[PDB]
Amino acid sequence: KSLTIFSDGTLLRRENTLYFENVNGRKPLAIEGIYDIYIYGHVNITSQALHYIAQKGILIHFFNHYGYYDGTFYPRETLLSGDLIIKQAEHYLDKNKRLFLAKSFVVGGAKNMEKNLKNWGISSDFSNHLKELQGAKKVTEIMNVEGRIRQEYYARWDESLPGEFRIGKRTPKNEMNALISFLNSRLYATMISEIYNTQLAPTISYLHEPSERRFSLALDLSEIFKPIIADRIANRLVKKGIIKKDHFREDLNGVLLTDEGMKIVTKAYNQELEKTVVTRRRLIRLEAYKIIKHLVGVEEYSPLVAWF
Amino acid sequence: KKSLTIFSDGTLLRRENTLYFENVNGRKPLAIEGIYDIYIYGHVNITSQALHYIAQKGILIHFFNHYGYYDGTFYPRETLLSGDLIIKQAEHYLDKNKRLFLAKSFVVGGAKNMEKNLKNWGISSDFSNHLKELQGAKKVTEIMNVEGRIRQEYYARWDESLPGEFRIGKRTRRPPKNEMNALISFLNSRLYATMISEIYNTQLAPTISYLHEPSERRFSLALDLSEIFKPIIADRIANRLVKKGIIKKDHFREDLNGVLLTDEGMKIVTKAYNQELEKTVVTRRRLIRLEAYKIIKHLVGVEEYSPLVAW
Amino acid sequence: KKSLTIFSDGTLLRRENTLYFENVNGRKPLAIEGIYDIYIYGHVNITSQALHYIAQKGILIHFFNHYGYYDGTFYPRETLLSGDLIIKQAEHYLDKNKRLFLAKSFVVGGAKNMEKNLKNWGISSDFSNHLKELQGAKKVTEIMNVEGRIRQEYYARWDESLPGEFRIGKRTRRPPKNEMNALISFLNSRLYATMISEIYNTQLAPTISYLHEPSERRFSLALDLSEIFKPIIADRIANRLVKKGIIKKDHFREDLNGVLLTDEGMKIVTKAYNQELEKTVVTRRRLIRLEAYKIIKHLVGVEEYSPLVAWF
Amino acid sequence: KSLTIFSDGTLLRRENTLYFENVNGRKPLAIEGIYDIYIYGHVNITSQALHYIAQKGILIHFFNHYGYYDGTFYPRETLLSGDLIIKQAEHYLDKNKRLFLAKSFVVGGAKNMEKNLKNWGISSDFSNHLKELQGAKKVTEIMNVEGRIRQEYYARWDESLPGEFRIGKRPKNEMNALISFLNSRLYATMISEIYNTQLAPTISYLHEPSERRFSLALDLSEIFKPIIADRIANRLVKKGIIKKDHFREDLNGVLLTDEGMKIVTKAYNQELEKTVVTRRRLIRLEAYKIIKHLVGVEEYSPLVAWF
Amino acid sequence: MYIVVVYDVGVERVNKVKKFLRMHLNWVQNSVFEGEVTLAEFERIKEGLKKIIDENSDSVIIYKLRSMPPRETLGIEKNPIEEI
Amino acid sequence: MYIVVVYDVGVERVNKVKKFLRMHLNWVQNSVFEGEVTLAEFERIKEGLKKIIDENSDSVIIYKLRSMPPRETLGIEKNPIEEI
Repeated sequence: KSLTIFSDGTLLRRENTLYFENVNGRKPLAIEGIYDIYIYGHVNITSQALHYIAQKGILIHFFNHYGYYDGTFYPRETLLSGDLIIKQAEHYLDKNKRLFLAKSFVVGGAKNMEKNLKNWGISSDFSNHLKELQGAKKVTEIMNVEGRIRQEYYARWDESLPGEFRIGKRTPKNEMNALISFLNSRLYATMISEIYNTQLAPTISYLHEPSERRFSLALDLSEIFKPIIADRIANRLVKKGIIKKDHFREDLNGVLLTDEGMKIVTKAYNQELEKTVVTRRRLIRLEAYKIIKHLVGVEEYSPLVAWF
Repeated sequence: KKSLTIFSDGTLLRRENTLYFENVNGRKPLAIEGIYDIYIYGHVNITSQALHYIAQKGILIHFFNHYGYYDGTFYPRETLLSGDLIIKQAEHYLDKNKRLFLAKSFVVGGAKNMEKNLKNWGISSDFSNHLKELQGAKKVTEIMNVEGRIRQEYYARWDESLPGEFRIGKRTRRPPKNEMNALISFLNSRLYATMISEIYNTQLAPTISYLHEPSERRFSLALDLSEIFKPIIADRIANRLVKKGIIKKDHFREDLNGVLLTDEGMKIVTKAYNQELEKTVVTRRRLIRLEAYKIIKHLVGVEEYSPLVAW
Repeated sequence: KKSLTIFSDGTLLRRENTLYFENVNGRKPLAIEGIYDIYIYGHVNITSQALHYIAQKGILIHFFNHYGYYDGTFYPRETLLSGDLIIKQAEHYLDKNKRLFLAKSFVVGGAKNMEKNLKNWGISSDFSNHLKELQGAKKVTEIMNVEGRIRQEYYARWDESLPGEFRIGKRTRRPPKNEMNALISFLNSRLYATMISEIYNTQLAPTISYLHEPSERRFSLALDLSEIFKPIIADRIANRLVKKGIIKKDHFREDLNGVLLTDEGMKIVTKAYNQELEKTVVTRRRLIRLEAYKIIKHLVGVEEYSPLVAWF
Repeated sequence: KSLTIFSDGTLLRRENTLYFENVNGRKPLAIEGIYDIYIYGHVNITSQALHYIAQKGILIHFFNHYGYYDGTFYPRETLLSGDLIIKQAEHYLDKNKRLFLAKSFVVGGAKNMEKNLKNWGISSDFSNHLKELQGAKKVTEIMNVEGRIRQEYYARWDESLPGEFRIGKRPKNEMNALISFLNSRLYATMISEIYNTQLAPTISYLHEPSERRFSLALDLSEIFKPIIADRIANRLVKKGIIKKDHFREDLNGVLLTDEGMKIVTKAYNQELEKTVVTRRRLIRLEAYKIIKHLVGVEEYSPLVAWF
Repeated sequence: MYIVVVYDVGVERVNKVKKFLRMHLNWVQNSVFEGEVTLAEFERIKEGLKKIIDENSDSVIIYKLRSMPPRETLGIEKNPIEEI
Repeated sequence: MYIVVVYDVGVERVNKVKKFLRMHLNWVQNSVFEGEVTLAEFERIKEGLKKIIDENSDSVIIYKLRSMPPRETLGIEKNPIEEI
């Protein structure tokens, strides 16, 4: 399959064979069966042990300690591989493939919302709402409907949350609305990363119009995973009592978190990202795989439902 | 904003907030802001700090072979991007008629430089009769079958200026077994690199192309555009270097395949390349970018794509 | 071999084998072979290492006052020395003849430039009639008291060509009450410094002089030889500075006692000085050392002593 | 009087007074009675606090940590005085005052050499040569007759020394290096203890004050060479601290090994701290007596080793 | 920030850059200016200088040095910057 | 040691010094030379320059730098040395 290097070493070539210069000792890496390398950590490269990796047509993806994408070394050498980007664009032009994937993303979003609301013992009964998707033709209607669903989700979510942290209309005009608004952004960051870890192009999207200036697939995919990751930690942090008001300050426009709060949220977030049911982070990658297997037509696309 | 080619075997790193290059002997040059592309021609170790930093700064590292042949590219994450243009790139690739226009336009534009290139040198030039064969051809493979002919015949009739030692019988892909085919394919490699760079600077996705089938790791938009700029840069340098006599057999060395340049040949060609890649027209480098913008101008439907001939 | 003048208040130190001047802002310049003389106008701490190195290389530190006036001198150990020249230079001072012809020379060399200076400036020039009042005089006390009157006529024959504002009623050396007496006494002090520097680089003992009574503690040879070079360098600079209009009342300030220069004025005068000190004649600094060699050519008996008073 | 600072501190002026900041403290220095300050240590000076010293006309003589003259700070005013170097050259010119102080140096040396020999149990009878100096007219005779004196010293010194180290004739032999080395290092120490005064070291009497070298230490060496150089070069040969193993032959002559030079210096430096009012000071006191003679207060008496 | 600006501008255009760079940096020799700038007036120099000169004809080099560099002068010293 | 040699030598003399500096150092723009020298070759340059050039007319400046300085050039770059 592929390999992932967590330890911070140095990739090295010693007399015509690859090795790993981990602080404490050198190890050889047998790569004959490997066609892709994923590197996150502090790993020094050398142009000697890049010609060797490239001559065999292997691709190395560089990352931070955390998901942040740095770059990828595309060798001149390449295997058949086809284009997924064209397939992505082959979709969204045939408006009868777009609508499906779009409707799917939303149905997954609202189903995850339901399965989250169920874990907390609230009504949630959305089935008589999703229906509006399967008949709705154009995207703007699926969107306006997903808006209706979203304000319905929040409307029946705030019944389980303290008055201090009520989530009212859309938005940072509130305390709780700021917290979630922050985690959505940090999830967006993580999203661009776990997406870039494949060869899928992030700027061609379905439920959100791929338009000027930003990664529009993370927007689409977020619809499924905010309620799994973003919403839940916000819930826990509130009901467990780890954040009250000492963490929140109010700017001229809205509210936001203190330098102390962002670290607390970041901790709980990074802690919820490494939680096992497997790694909650990888599920982001698996859903992207499920898409890759749909774009080429192996298996139809399924959204992710939260059995946990 | 210039680029870099570091021949000496050192180590790239980032002690304080800047990049620094330690050669084996010892020193630490290189202010970053002001460089655009790094080309690694030597055995240079890179550190994850300067490798993450280069990615954070939007600079890419082009690696090259022992012999000067393009080995690969380090592509950082996409700073300035648009999917509303990429979707059009794919619509133009998918729709064969509109792909046919642009794919053909590249050969229409580049082979046109070649005639006007050889024309500037005082020789016979008749390529016009071949263009008809292209304009009639519908399939991609035939448009290639032509450029595989045009490319090899241009060489044949270019040779009646230069001395024997520098003769080009045929193109000889890696490895070439003659002289003067290293200088051209090596000079070409850097043009490929410079192309992959000046393409990044736009919103175009480099992996959707018309006259070349793209693959995951392949840059086929650079290859497509290269067809235009080889006769503008590669040929003209490879000419103006061979004529005035700045490179001789002392600079060429042989292996089993007879392809290689000495570090002085690589450095002088690199110098002359960097020197002539920007003289004035108010830049020759930007033309790489503007010619890419012209695609943007056609891909929306503002103005049809018109290739570049010569100022 | 340049010269250094540090107006910024910093710290001299060594750092293995080089000199470094760390201003009270962070950084460090200053080559070691670049100088034979340093001029301190600021508040600068010196380290025992850089002072022993300055001594090791034979560099002098010619410290100055708050106003720019000559304060002191750090005279390091003498690399080039000779006793037989010092002996002779003592024979010429001791023997009361063989000296007047040197004292006389210093003056008739000195105030002979003045006439050449007034000539270059287009002013009435007649000192050829004063030369007799000393030509025969016995003791130096006469030649000096005469050089005073001559000095007072060279001035007061010069203020006529200068703007009213810049005028020398008297010299008043320290403190100056009017303008043009600071700029002069200052350029005089700077030349005094340069003089002691170019004297060191010779074999002459700097403390035994002729027209001026010597002292074991003060260089009287710079004073004797300055009689020649004060009107050549200081006056000419202060003139081409006052005329071209490079210094005004915006620069000169009035303290509670006398007048002064501002750091903007002092830096310009020092600049103008070193800018005009290395000029084309060979360098004009060399002429100072060259004239110092002329004395040796008289002491040892090669050729009789003659001044350079020309413009060439 | 004058002041001497061995400690390594920092001289400064905080608010209109001289202050000496050493390790852990600040001590004012009362300068109202001082005409000269001597820095023997590592002392950083400030141009502000040096203008205070300069304003008072005090001299600062700088030294290395141990024994080497660096420079001197001459202020502009320099409270009035006469001139010593004039007197130094005046006595050279007047043939009498030169013939005197020439006779003195040598007869001062030869009596020290005599007391050197007697302390070792040798027959002296050297005074019989001194009469050749009594009446001697030219300097060449005072200096060439002194050769007999020195060679008779060595010839009669060789009777107490081992064969290995022989001064047979006069840097080329076992002993000729060992001794000449201390002569050179003594020259160094001498030209320093001279510089601490106002004496110009390059005006000399017994040796021609020819251009290019310190000739006063050259002359004065005649008196102290038997007191400092010879004396340790003897007990080092005797006590057995130097053998043939320390010496390293060259292509031309003999030399010391890097090991031996440190042994010689360590013993030399020990002599100077080995007070008889200190042994090194005698150089400066003998240097002063000349000053007290050059101005005509008291006649010059050469130094005779009582010890 | 200490820079030394060396340049080659043609005639009838030189006097304007000579007059421009004189009110910002010091002058050492013909067509050589150096001095201490902050990283705001440097931008002003390279910016204002760009509009005074004509590209595709002339050339301007700006070395960015960390501090005043040591130097050895020959011929006549047009100006002694080597003294603080 | 890395130096950048700038000079002002006027006319009918410069061509022999310009051909001189091309054999040792690099060429960047008109009347600007830089390159890597050893403690022996720096002397050779200043010596040759001293004897080829006439003082009291001309001017030559030689900056003594520790390593290759970063630079920002305008106008046409007749030779780029940044590419090493």
